Amino acid sequence: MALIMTQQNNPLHGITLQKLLTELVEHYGWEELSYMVNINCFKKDPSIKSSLKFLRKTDWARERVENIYLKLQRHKERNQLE
Repeated sequence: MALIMTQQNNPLHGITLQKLLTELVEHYGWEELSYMVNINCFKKDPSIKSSLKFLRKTDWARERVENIYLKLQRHKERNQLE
């Protein structure tokens, strides 16, 4: 969708883990994720659905993934005032 959402509304004001990790694979990739999170998962059978389930069981890894998305946010276009 080239049509960008030019609205003052925030359609990303509450992103879930599933969507979050997917965007990390889209904007970074499995390599960066596997390097920042010291585990053999993103470098083992690169699968979104599998990685999600792994983050559910290995909770601390999930918390790392969220922090990785925050790394993206502090480099991404910061929404200005109202």
